[PDB]
Amino acid sequence: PMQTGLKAVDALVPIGRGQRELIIGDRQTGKTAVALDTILNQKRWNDGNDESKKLYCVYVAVGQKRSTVAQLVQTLEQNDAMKYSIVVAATASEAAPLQYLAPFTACAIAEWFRDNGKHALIVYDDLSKQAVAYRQLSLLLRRPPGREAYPGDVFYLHSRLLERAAKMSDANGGGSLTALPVIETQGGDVSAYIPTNVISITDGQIFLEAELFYKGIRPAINVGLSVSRVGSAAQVKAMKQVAGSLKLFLAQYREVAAFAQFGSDLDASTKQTLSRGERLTQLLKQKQYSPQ
Amino acid sequence: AINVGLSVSRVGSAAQVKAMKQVAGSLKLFLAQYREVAAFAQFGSDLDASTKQTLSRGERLTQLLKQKQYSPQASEEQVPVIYAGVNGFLDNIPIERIPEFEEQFIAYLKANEGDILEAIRTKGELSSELLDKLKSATETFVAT
Amino acid sequence: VRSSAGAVRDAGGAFGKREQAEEERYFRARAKEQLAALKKHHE
Amino acid sequence: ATLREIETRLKSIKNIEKITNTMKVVASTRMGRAQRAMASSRAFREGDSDFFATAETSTPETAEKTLIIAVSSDKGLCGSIHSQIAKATRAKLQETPNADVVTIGDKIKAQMLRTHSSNVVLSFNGVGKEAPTFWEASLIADEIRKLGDYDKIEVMYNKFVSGVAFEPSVFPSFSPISIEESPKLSEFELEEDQAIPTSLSQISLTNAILNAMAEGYASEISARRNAMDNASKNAGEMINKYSILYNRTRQAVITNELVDIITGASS
Amino acid sequence: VSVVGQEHYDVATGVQQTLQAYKSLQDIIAILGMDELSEQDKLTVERARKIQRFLSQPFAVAEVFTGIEGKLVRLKDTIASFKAVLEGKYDHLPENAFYMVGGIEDVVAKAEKIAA
Amino acid sequence: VSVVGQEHYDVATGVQQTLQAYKSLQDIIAILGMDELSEQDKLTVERARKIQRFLSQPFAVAEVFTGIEGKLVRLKDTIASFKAVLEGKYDHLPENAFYMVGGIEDVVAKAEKIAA
Amino acid sequence: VSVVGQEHYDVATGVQQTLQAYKSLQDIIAILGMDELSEQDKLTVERARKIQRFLSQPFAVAEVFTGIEGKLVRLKDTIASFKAVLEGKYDHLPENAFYMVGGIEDVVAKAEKIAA
Amino acid sequence: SSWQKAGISFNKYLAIAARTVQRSLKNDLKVAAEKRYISDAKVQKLEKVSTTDLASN
Amino acid sequence: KVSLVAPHQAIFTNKEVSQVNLPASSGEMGVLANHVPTVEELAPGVVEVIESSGTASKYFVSGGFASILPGSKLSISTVEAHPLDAFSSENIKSLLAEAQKNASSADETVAAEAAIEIEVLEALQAAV
Ligand SMILES: Nc1ncnc2c1ncn2[C@@H]1O[C@H](COP(=O)(O)OP(=O)(O)OP(=O)(O)O)[C@@H](O)[C@H]1O
Ligand SMILES: [Mg+2]
Repeated sequence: PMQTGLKAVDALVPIGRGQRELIIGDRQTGKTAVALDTILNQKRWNDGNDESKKLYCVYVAVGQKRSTVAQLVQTLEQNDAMKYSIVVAATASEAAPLQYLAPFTACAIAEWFRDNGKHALIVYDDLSKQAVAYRQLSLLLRRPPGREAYPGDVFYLHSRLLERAAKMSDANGGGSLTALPVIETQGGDVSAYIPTNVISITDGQIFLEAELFYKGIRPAINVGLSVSRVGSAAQVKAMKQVAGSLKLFLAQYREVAAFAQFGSDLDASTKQTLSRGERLTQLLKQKQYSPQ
Repeated sequence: AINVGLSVSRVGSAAQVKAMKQVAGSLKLFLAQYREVAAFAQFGSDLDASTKQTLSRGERLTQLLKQKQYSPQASEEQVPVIYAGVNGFLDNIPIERIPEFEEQFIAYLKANEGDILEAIRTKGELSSELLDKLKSATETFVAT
Repeated sequence: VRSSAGAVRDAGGAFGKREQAEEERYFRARAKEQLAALKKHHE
Repeated sequence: ATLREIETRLKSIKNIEKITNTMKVVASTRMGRAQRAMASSRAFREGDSDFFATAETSTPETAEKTLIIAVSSDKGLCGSIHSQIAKATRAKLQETPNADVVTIGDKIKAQMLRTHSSNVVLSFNGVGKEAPTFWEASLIADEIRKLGDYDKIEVMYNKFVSGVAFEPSVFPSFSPISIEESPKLSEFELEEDQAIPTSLSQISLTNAILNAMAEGYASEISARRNAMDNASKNAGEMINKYSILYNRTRQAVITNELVDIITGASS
Repeated sequence: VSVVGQEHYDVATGVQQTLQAYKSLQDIIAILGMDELSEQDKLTVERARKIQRFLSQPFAVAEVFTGIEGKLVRLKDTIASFKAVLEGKYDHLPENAFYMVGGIEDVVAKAEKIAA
Repeated sequence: VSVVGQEHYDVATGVQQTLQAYKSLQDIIAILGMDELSEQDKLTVERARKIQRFLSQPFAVAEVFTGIEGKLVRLKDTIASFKAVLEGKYDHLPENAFYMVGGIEDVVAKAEKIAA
Repeated sequence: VSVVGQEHYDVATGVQQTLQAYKSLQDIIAILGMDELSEQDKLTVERARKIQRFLSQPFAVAEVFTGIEGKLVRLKDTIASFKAVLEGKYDHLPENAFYMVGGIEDVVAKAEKIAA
Repeated sequence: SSWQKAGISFNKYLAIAARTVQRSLKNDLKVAAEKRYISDAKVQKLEKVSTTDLASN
Repeated sequence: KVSLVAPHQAIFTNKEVSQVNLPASSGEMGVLANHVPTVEELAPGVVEVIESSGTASKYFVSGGFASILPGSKLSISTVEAHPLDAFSSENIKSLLAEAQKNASSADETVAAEAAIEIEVLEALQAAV
């Protein structure tokens, strides 16, 4: 089980070691906030002596500016989280060959820990910036384009780098590697060109809407749109007992949430689902850099 | 068909004359208030006694500003028509008689009080003496 | 399919113009009662 | 008819379908509680008002025109609720247009002012929100501006004949001079010294107003459920037609954008 | 909350939650009306309209298009005026007193002059 | 108004204004229904439906596809028939009496035969 | 009817008509109850609930998830069991006797062993 | 009984007697009973379409 | 054969009764099998209806009009009709004490309404 620290991520879409969890979302809606909280929550296992419980982070900043890479490295060093975390600096001020090869160079360095007996966790931030760098070098090399001004190997470029982060068996060493690619969408459309290719190749995707972030949900994680392909097989047995009953109550309260404006016409079964559904959604909201 | 809510000028009031800007200083604000009150009549509301004056003055101001083809007006004839529609002097007239009231007001100001029409075109503004003479002539001309 | 946070006023059609006219008519009637009660309490 | 115009129209139509479906489910729960109040008012009209049927109480000649009372609501979105009540009162006012009208709602007073504005003598607002009780019917009967000085007093309302449709019925109310001039009025042991003729006539006006308001509220709530279901079903057909146009526009936008980049790179 | 303080962080989160909730309630009033709103929904609609007009101040360079003079509010005056309107201290004032005004001092002077 | 006259210019502007008001309000007519309108919007919707079917005259070349005879209305008869229906002189007639007809003479003869 | 025969075409058309009428009437049963229907609507609603669970038989590879044995119904056994339930031969059986079963012989053994 | 000494009719006398007997009975058995004795209706007499002072209670 | 229909529910409804004694305005009269047509006003008393044997149900009526028809029918229309076991002795003393202190203490209809409430509360408390 991959401990992320969030109450709404460890109970709903629980990610495991060896899977690929996508971090879809719009602009400023909880994209890089979910990847930074999961890497900082591994201080309880990396500071001990158990090598199988630790997970070395691998933040690959691609497409970001120079000020964004310096602010993220300074926050992890103050909380004792930069001693076992690889940082792949790849700003947009360099060439197109350096930004396009940032996903392949960060996956090769993190694969040494999974092949020996340790665990790794790669965070390709972002997946939308890596697709623009590969199409720029192919358009200048006299090549034919395709859909959305992309080359023919658009779907094969992202599926080859995401399939290498898998969980090995006991005969190979017992290691695993996690891939956290953040898909920066346009205006909430999850069925675009680069958004549909990354969601179909990964085994789960965490959606982040801009409307739930301004209401009070910290962070904005839609339970009706985000799901995990592993299920409850990659989670703890203690947390699986409470997550079974909360999944049925959260799904029934979302479909009957339209009756909250008319509280004077509620019945016996309608008043119990509205009171229990509101307390379960507010208890899972945590602050920034405060994992449990 | 000039949409007041879509068409705008970047120069503002600096590219206009001082005579038309004094009598029609609230012309840009009256178009936005009359558009929101006109849609309330198709919903069934018949109350709002304080909003009856603004809803009646907005319909007469839009029909008076609509000119025909090849019929341009000067600054002296447009300053007298905009002052009677913004001060509430045209609220007591009918909606169908808005076309006949523009030709009758310009003809009476050229043969009787011709000194008020020549002062708005030469000086291009209106002081304290020009504002009192224009308000008294517009009120007496409404009763035939 | 989703993301319908304020899609009525963002369209600008028949439903968008009716929502702005209904809110402006209700705020204009309440402002007349609040201005009349504030002037009588000061004297 | 571009990509941005199709997305705003499809998202706005989806929000109207969810509000129409939630209003229809809320109307079904309110119809169950309103059925007990409508069924209780029918027992009072046949038990407490049974003395008028056994005594044969009827009116005769007109005395200073008459008096009409249109019982309705103040809100809309109920289908043909305000149109059926105004059409029934306008047909009966052709033979006697000098009678007064007492509107008990904002919906009935708006339609009656466009045809007979001089006949409106009483306007009551705020009665269509909550359910009707005995306190609302007794206060409107005592302040009807001399209600006992008329020969005929009708109460125009909407009677729910079924659980889907309704019809606009009418109920007459006798005055104090018509209750004592009945045929079999002397068969009951009534005290002539105390108030018996004026008391039985004034109590019948508040009892008939409570039964008309309870039957009119159940008919308006039942008609609102049919209008909410028709609006939700019509929104689904419009969303299905807009989805077919948005799917064809999305495929045409990808082909038009790819043809522009392929034409400039080959020249 | 670590750069602007704990007091400035609560005012920014409360103003964003009231403005986002008004968009969902405005869609139901265009089909059902104002009868579906209760006591809490009626007060939130009036507080969202006055908070949107209070943040719009007249600029100094746009004096030829607005007509009024330019007003400049400080950082301490803007946080104190937004926290008092969200608690219930300016609920009796109208929506026109906060439109094209400055801080909390200009909103009280515009309400008394419009009622005379 | 300088080529067709003042009488033909007023009838063209009045007929186009009634059809533009009913087309913009079709989103509430097809969703909520025709009962959600007011008193002024109800009379304009009924006159716009009869004015749209009165302008569709059966041609002489399309007699085998429609079954009716060919109607050739003049310029003076078409302006007098449109002005009388917009003033309230033909509001009691049905909407099917003006569909596939000529001028004002064919609309009165079709309404009397359908009611017998 | 020209590929599966006249016997298989009649059983497929009868089961599809009963399932389509029960799905469209689900919106009216939740707002008007289950006892506010006619005589023909009450008998068709009781037979549609048992026919939806009779077609869902337990597979041989899914025995570790449901606990029931794997049933492999043939083409002749599935057409004979669906025709007897639509004619009224299994109207007195319960709705839970057809769930997780396959064939006409499995419905008679599960109904007699549920009560006694 | 006392209907001749007071200015109320038989309609107002029946509502005053039923409301007083309900409040004097069991206090715990007042479920769905206080709404029938309290109303927020208004009455306003019109003239000619103007009206006078709208009354409450 | 009674027709005790109130403004909330139906008590007798169908004709399936024998004797019924209801407190009227003149006296405590009781209807038998087929009473004469004596439609009189009902006072705030106890309206007990004997069901054949000793299966009577004491219903404390709030006052109405006990109308009797000539075809063996008794229509007892009242505003409120509750049983004697649906009232408490502790809560009834609070309303009777407040009506006595408010009587003859003001003007308008405040003093006149307190005298009628004190007489109806004293008659119901003595029949326990
Ligand atoms: N759960 C949360 N609670 C409070 N604030 C949050 C939360 N999640 C994110 N934020 C705020 O959002 C800001 C941006 O977060 P993040 O870096 O995850 O997105 P981003 O990378 O800036 O998005 P973009 O790339 O579109 O600009 C941060 O400054 C942070 O304060
Ligand atoms: Mg980021």
